[PDB]
Amino acid sequence: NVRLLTEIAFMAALAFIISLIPNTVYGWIIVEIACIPILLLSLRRGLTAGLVGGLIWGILSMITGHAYILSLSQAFLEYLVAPVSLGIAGLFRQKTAPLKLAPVLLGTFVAVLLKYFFHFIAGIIFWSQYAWKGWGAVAYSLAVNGISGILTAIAAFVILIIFVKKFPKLFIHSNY
Ligand SMILES: CCCCCCCCCO[C@@H]1O[C@H](CO)[C@@H](O)[C@H](O)[C@H]1O
Ligand SMILES: CCCCCCCCCO[C@@H]1O[C@H](CO)[C@@H](O)[C@H](O)[C@H]1O
Ligand SMILES: CCCCCCCCCO[C@@H]1O[C@H](CO)[C@@H](O)[C@H](O)[C@H]1O
Ligand SMILES: Cc1ncc(Cc2cccc(CO)c2)c(N)n1
Repeated sequence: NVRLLTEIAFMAALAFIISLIPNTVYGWIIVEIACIPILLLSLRRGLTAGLVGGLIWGILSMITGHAYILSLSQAFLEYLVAPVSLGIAGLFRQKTAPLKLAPVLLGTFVAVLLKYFFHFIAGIIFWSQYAWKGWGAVAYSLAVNGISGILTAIAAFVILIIFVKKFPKLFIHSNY
């Protein structure tokens, strides 16, 4: 389907275009608002669409050199697997009105948690040389990635709650 392919490409391109915005709170702590179009894609079109949009967004980050890349496996883990994992929100898609808020927040929560889980593992393995003085690798990664995860969920929550209320039909795909 052609409408699908193009929804996917548009939301992935929109994620990258959003990932161009300064979002650093402090050091490597970030508010990852660029996740939002992918989560929106996932919730509206289901898992597969989401994984694919996540995959596309990730490649875009890399090929334009906006990804932080220390190595093949690290970039694999953080710019393929991690953005793809947002598609997990697709398991929470609603196909029939009226749209409930609960599966939107439950899906959003779980998908960001999953992405940041992958960043947390990456922090431990590839990013510890950056840990603040006195901090082991695990504590530092939980701090950076736990906090960033939460702020991201928070922003994702604010924006999708607004969307649920003002434009609920964004989340329900129908023909016609
Ligand atoms: C090809 C392997 C890596 C490159 C990926 C393609 C880069 C362009 C993103 O995809 C394309 O986006 C265009 C703009 O939105 C659309 O014209 C088209 O519908 C869509 O398919
Ligand atoms: C919840 C998101 C808001 C975070 C914005 C903070 C940016 C970096 C941390 O700031 C610091 O905070 C310290 C403790 O308050 C101050 O003593 C210090 O002067 C200030 O540099
Ligand atoms: C860390 C990986 C997490 C994977 C867990 C995902 C399983 C949840 C799927 O259940 C779903 O509940 C939704 C609302 O609760 C409904 O919209 C949907 O129809 C139903 O299928
Ligand atoms: C400790 C630590 N520092 C930096 C990174 C790279 C990275 C890339 C994308 C998103 C995030 C979210 O914090 C982080 C990491 N995974 N762990």
